[PDB]
Amino acid sequence: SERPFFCNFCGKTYRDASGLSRHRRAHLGYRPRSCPECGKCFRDQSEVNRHLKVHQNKP
DNA sequence: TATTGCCGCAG
DNA sequence: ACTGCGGCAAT
Ligand SMILES: [Ca+2]
Ligand SMILES: [Zn+2]
Ligand SMILES: [Zn+2]
Repeated sequence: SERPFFCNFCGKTYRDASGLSRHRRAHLGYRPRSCPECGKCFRDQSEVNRHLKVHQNKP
């Protein structure tokens, strides 16, 4: 139940370093991976990949 | 100590 | 529909 990782600007706590890494980068606006179709930026390639289905033609 | 893929939760 | 989020496992 321990959440020993925390943000130095707002104090939000995390179970492990990954949640903190992502949270810090979200404060920074660090979104280095982009959708090749529309240019929208995301934190990582997994998030880009999940976004791609926006560009399918809807049923 | 670090980063992301996968995954589920929630709005 | 779309995506912000974050725990876990792996690296
Ligand atoms: Ca969760
Ligand atoms: Zn914070
Ligand atoms: Zn796109």
